[PDB]
Amino acid sequence: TXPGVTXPGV
Amino acid sequence: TXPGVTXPGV
DNA sequence: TTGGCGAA
DNA sequence: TTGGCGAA
Ligand code: NA
Ligand code: NA
Repeated sequence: TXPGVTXPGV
Repeated sequence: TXPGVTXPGV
């Protein structure tokens, strides 16, 4: 996720 | 780092 | 080398 | 499979 917590996605 | 941005370190 | 974050 | 986050 994120960042943070990529995306999702990407 | 962090998380985010572990530690460092660990 | 290790940390393992945080879903679609 | 991809994203590549962010130093000691
Ligand atoms: Na290294
Ligand atoms: Na998977």
